[PDB]
Amino acid sequence: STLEIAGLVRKNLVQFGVGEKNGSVRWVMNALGVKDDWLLVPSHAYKFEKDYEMMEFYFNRGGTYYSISAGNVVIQSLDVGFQDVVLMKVPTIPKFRDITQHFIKKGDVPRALNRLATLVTTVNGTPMLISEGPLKMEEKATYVHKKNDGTTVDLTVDQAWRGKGEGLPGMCGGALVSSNQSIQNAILGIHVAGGNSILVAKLVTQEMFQNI
Ligand SMILES: *C[C@H](NC(=O)OCc1ccccc1)C(=O)O
Repeated sequence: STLEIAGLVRKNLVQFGVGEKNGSVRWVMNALGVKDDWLLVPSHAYKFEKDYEMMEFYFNRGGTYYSISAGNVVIQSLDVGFQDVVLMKVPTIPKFRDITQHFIKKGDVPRALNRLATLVTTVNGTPMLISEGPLKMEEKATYVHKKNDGTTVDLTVDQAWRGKGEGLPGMCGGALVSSNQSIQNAILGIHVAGGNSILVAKLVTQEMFQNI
């Protein structure tokens, strides 16, 4: 069911924060553990701020904290070009339950179209189920990202789900879950943008995990 997939997502969601060494942590959004010490996280969380690699990355797992130098996480792309969401290996994180097999297969994408979905996310750790209207797939999705100084950048990704719904700051990094039980309520991807009553999630397929 949607709810049982949501439970698996919830257990693997951690809070992602960034701070200077010896500084205060800025909690930015969610990251989703997928397998071993690998997580999915929107790279827009960190990559557009100055000297990201000199920062400390923080992972809050239910009130237990795991920090690491940004230079010591291994970032892997989902595909060629910029997709925002990346795979990130964090050596200090406890091993995650492998949920990769709950992600949609590339070939099954059409089966999630025109059907409801649920964004399974948190706002700073408080779990939320956010209803999304019948889904469409945008071959190229463009959305705004607001940086720390209030200025904005326009990001474009390949293959992003679009659904009617209401998002709030911090929900990025949550997982979109299909209402379609015939594909076992597959995880469709990762929430990257919200606004104007539209929710955008980068498609993440099972096949993408082959990239390590
Ligand atoms: C949610 C996970 N499920 C999973 O990996 O299913 C794989 C499967 C299930 C049934 C038949 C073939 C393959 C889990 O934690 O098990």
